[PDB]
Amino acid sequence: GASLLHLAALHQYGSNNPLGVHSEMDQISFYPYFYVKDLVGWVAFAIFF
Amino acid sequence: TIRNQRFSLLKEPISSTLNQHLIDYPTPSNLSYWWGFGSLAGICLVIQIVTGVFLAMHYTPHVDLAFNSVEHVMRDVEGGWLLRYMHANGASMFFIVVYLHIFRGLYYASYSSPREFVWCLGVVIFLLMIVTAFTGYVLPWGQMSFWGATVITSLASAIPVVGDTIVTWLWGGFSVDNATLNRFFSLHYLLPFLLVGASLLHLAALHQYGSNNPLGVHSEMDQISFYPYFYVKDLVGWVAFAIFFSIWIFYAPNVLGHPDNYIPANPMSTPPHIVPEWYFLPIYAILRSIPDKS
Amino acid sequence: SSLPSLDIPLGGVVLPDPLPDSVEQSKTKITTLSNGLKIASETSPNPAASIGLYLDCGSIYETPFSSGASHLLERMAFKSTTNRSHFRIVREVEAIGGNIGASASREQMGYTFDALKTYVPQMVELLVDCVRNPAFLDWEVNEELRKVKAELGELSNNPQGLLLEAIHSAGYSGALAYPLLAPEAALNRLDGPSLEEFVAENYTAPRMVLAAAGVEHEELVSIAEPLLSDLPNVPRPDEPKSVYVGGDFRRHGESGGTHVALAFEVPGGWHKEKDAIVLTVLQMLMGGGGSFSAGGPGKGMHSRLYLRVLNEYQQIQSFSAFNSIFNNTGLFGIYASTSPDFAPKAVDIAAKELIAIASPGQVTQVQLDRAKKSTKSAVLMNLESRMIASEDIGRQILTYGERKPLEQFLKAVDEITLNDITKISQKIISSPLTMASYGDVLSVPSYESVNRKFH
Amino acid sequence: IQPADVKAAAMWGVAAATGGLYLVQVSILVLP
Amino acid sequence: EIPATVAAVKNPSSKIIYDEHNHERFPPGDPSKRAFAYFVLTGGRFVYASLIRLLVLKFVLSMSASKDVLALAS
Amino acid sequence: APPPPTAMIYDRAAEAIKSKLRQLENPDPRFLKHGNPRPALSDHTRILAAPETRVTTLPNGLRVATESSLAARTATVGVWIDAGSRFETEETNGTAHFLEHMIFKGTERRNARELEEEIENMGGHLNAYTSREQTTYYAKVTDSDVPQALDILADILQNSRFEENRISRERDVILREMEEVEGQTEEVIFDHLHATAFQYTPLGRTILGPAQNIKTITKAHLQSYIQTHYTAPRMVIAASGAVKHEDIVEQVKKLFTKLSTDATTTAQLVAKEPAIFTGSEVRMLDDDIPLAQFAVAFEGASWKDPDSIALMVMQAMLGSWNKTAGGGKHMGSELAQRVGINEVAESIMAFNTNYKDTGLFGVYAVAKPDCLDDLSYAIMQETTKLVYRVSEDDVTRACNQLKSSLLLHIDGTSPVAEDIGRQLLTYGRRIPFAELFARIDAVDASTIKRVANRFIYDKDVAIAAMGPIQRLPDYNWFRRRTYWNRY
Amino acid sequence: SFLDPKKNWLAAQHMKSLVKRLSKYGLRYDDLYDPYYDLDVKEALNRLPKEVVDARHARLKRAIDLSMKHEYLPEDLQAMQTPFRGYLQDMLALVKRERAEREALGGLPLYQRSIP
Ligand code: HEM
Ligand code: HEM
Ligand code: HEM
Ligand SMILES: [Zn+2]
Repeated sequence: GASLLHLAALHQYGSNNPLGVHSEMDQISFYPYFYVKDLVGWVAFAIFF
Repeated sequence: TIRNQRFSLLKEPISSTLNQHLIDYPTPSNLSYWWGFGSLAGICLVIQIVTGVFLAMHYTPHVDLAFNSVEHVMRDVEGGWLLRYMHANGASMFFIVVYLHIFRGLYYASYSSPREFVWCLGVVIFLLMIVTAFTGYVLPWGQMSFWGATVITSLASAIPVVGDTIVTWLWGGFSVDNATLNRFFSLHYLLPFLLVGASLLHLAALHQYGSNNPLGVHSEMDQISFYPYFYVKDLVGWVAFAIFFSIWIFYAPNVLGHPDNYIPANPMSTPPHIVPEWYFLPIYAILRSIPDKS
Repeated sequence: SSLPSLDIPLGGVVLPDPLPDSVEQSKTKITTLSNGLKIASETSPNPAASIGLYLDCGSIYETPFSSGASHLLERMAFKSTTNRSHFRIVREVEAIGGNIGASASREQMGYTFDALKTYVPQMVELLVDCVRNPAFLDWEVNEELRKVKAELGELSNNPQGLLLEAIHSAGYSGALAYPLLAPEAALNRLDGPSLEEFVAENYTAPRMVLAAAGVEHEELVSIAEPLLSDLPNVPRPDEPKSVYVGGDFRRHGESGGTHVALAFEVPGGWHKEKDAIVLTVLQMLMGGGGSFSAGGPGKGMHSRLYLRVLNEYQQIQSFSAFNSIFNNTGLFGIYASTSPDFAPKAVDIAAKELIAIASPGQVTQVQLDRAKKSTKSAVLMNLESRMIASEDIGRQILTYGERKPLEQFLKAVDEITLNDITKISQKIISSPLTMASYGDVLSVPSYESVNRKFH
Repeated sequence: IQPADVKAAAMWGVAAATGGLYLVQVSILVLP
Repeated sequence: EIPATVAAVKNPSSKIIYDEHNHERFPPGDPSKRAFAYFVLTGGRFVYASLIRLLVLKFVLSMSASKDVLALAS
Repeated sequence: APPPPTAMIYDRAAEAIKSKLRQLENPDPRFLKHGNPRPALSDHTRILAAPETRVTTLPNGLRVATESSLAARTATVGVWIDAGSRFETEETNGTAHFLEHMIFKGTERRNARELEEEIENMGGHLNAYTSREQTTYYAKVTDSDVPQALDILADILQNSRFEENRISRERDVILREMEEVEGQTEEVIFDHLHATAFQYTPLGRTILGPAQNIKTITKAHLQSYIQTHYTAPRMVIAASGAVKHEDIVEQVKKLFTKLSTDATTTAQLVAKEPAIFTGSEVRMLDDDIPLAQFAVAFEGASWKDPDSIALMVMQAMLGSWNKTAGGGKHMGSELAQRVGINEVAESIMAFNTNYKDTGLFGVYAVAKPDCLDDLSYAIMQETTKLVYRVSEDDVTRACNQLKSSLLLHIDGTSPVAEDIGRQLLTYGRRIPFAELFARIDAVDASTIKRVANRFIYDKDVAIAAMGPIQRLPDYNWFRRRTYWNRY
Repeated sequence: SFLDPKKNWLAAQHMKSLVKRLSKYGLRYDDLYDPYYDLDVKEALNRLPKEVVDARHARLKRAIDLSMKHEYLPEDLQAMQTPFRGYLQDMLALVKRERAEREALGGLPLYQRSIP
């Protein structure tokens, strides 16, 4: 439940970025562009685990 | 209206969803008390969860210790008889309230469009309640507990090709022993949270399509906010339910049960009268009436 | 705490002695600041003081670049300055409890402020600051421009002002023809730097009058000289020219009635005091009404137009006869609002009336006497309301360089005669007809057909 | 405004202490 | 004729009639009670406070120690 | 390599805006030596000097009051009768207004046509109006011609002649006037608010009354009403401008003699059938109207209540806001700031109405159908804030605004005469400016809090709403917002 | 104290490093001010001219694109970059001064941050 509230607040204001600047000019949808990135992360974590 | 400076905390983003869906949800102005029964079923679920957690702080899922652990809860724990009677009779009242909920739905044809999803999620909820109450009733490990578990699990053999395999896999070891006891404790602890999720989805779908009314007519002409108008009605319902449930807890706590569950499980002898709890009795009667167990 | 229940005097008060019951009639002191500015004041018995600052600027001085600066300046009157913010200005005005107003006309425009007589330095300082040192900020100007665009979008609700503007534009050529309500193209073109340049070019010392209503002259001058004496002395560039020859304006709108208005020249102007007074008396004789008012006697229900038209002709919504006098020019005429089917007959009736006043013998001595008495009464009852007193001081000093005493107006109205009325009507009808029409105009006669009369 | 604010805060503190005593009746702490 | 809902808009009357099938109206002169209601609500409110304290203490003391342990304290 | 700010139009724009900002950054003291936006009290005793309002009481009970300023050239002479639409008998509601309309017309010698011809020949004006419990017939005239106006007033008020044909014509006119008032939504809202707040009381009924009653006058009700309510003790003659008190007294004594001697005194009449505030609401939903207009109101104070001045101050510190107001987002009152900043209303106006033995106090908002809930929150929040947490600067600003508003409103000859008559009818005396200022200055934060607790804290409200009001909160919402649980 | 790169070697090195970084990504120092951060920057950007604000948005989009692509500005435009040529600090100071005055004497906040 706390994780869901965490995600709800973040989605209220949107995620940060490495530059730390306002970033509502260049944005893309989550799927599929970050789904595949997180997939690479998950598989690397699976190898580690 | 441009929200430059904040007026009300209820309209702030921290309490905005809660505001809408709890305080400001428009409701038909002519609802009777059976919508209160729906809210009451929610409260019964919460009561069951809390008392079950505090009971599981004292229950040992082993076959050699379960019954004596429950008698520990009744005799030694400070105010433990209250916890156990609340859990058992609260299961009973949960089923009573859900039955009244269902029968109001049938009477007013609330299952009709566009609330088909609400009704279907309700059916799923009812299945979850049945399973949870059954596996929980197996936990105290008495004569009725053990033998009801045996019978209801062994009627799963009626599946044509994979019946025996499923029965043995669910039993875990050719009988209803310690392995089944641990399995059932874990499942009984887990299922109520899936039940909470199902209840939340139930309410979300209903809130999508409004709410029926005793007339069954379109009801967007005369609608009032949920708070405080229906909170007070639900409160009257809750207090009356509390009086009913207190009558059951303190004065007649063992009426809704069977005396065979106070004998330690003995897989050798068989009690002469094996029946489930009173709220499974209609289903048991249908199944027993139609012969040829398949 | 205890209180005496408000029907009993409150404990111990230090209430002062009353005025001496006909103290005196205060005179207007005018001091000419050497850069060329005017500071005038007079004493008042009431505890309220009205202080205004009046400028010889407006639509006539507008230029194709500006074309709307006057209206925008009226809207942007008491905004943020180079010394105070807008919030500070509003807080000051509220703190002393006064009222701020701004008026923008074709020839001159003023900023007025009202408060108790105690707060004279505050009044004069805030006024001089807001006029002399404006900071036209882009965001404030944009907000006011948005509001002005909305108001332009809500203009048709009052056809009378629309028809006055239409008559001016049609029956004048350059200067008086410059519009007053800032059309949409001009509104889009307008800007903060444009306002800055316009103000800096026009708001100069030799065309500034600071007039007070209930303020001692010594106090006013002692607080105003350290705030206005250092303005640059400019050579007062000349006033624009405008010729009268003009015809017809016609605009089609909704289907509810038609509003037709006629007007003429009378080129005397405010400097021709006799003709201006005769024109005012003629207006008070003509006047009329809206046939829907239920006030009571004295509102001109026995005027010539009221009697004849309204008591004789029905289905005519409103019928008035008005005038507007500027420095060295005039504009007198008749407004009519009637049903679309009746409109040609309404134009005929208005022409009949305007020619009836012209021909001698058609105006009775009793009607003339009533008109003169009503004009004297209107002027006298208007010179109460100290706001009006200060406005009159400012306008008169801007026009004539002094304040013409009231006795002059009263004597002129006294001496007007039927021969004067007839001669002025004959002169005013000779000038080319100016006509405007608004509404279901697809049935009103042609300008030349109407102009067949009057000549 | 500050005197009223501190008075209200003290009143709420008294209410909170009363609720605390009601929830946890402690004559053991009350007596000394 | 007059649609009978603009008649009520155009004709405000000082004699206003309510339903009075579920609730009897006070005669106009009588004051608003406003006190009986709050005292009834207060009685119920401290009943609720008693109930809540009971439940909370039951749970916490159940999670507290046990009689057999206290016996074995020696 | 780096381009200069001359190129790069955005660089040029940044340079221009920075230049302007650095231009306006340095203030000047010679234009700031007197501002002080923080409000403070002051003693205008050196300024509050006005001629004494001489009052005389002719032994038939008739009060005549003058405030002469013989340096002027106009004057205002009028009669202020302590009677109005409140003192009817539930079947003669429109009698006062209809009698106004009739008494304009004719007497035994005035001949309405030539009466109005005389009025307009002397150049003056003649007007009248009836409130719920006040009636005024005044005339504005010039010097050396006042006596004709006074004689005309006496003649119309004593020897008026009512004829049937003029009564039919005025029936037609008043039916038209009734048919034109529903366009003015503010008056409709306030009429409904009065009816639903002071219901089953003489203050509930409107001024015009019902058309079914206007159709049944027959002039017997008119004559009975005038003979029963225009008695000598209940009238006041007032004069300002260029008048002489002795001349006015002599003329009134010589003229006002065919009066209606009687005993119906308004004090005893109000003793029976008093005014009783009853919290309720009326809401007329249309949804075909662009704007929703509503008003909430608490019970006010009577004319003689010492807390009436406090209520006036309180309605000054909830001051009105308009969509074309000069201040805009910057204003003294918190309610105006809330409304203007968030643009939740077209215009709000706080009203304080005083009657005998009762009154009203409210906020009169007018907004768009979608902002109504936020607007209602703002209104109730600011009112209960007045209950709980008033501030010294706000109180001082409100007092200054009230003093200024009263003294600026009293401007001219007719306003002075109206003030004299109204004050003589309400308090039995004309309150001097110094005493009025002392009474206002006796109001501070503690006074405001005490009065608001007396009138606002947890009290019933009466609501009248019209238009698209689906979003307007119900009665329980306002009723609960009349108090705070935080304190 | 007030330490500027003219009177401090450490400040000179700090400014040099900041200039190098901003030039690499080609965005002015004022572009780092988030409108969602303060809500005073939001007002200051609301008051600035459209050309300036559009240039700010374009520079930020270019920087974000370069960040995604994992590359830096080509050396030509890198030598053409002008960091620390401010366009916002004066307006932000004016907005904060106005807010301070309004708060200091009476006044309600013209804008407020939602919760959260
Ligand atoms: C149960 C463990 C947690 C889970 C599942 C979780 C989940 C998430 C998810 C899904 C996001 C959005 C994706 C992302 O930005 O990476 C996120 C963002 C974030 N989380 Fe958590 N989180 C957890 C613990 C924490 C903790 C312990 C903190 C710090 C106290 C934290 C702080 C943040 C912050 C600051 C962000 C915003 C990231 C950004 O800059 O855009 N999280 N988290
Ligand atoms: C965990 C048990 C359950 C809970 C907590 C629950 C909760 C609720 C709630 C909160 C509502 C909205 C309020 C109301 O209308 O009463 C509701 C409505 C409804 N529920 Fe359930 N419910 C449960 C079980 C069921 C079951 C088993 C069914 C039937 C299969 C069902 C069918 C419905 C229907 C049809 C409605 C619509 C109400 C209407 O038409 O007005 N519910 N439920
Ligand atoms: C996560 C929440 C829950 C937990 C942790 C839990 C835990 C337990 C435990 C430990 C027992 C055995 C203690 C005893 O013998 O009295 C028990 C019994 C029982 N539970 Fe639950 N339970 C939960 C929720 C529920 C729910 C939602 C139901 C459905 C109504 C339910 C129905 C039962 C039944 C019927 C019994 C047997 C009653 C008896 O002892 O005779 N439980 N539960
Ligand atoms: Zn009338």
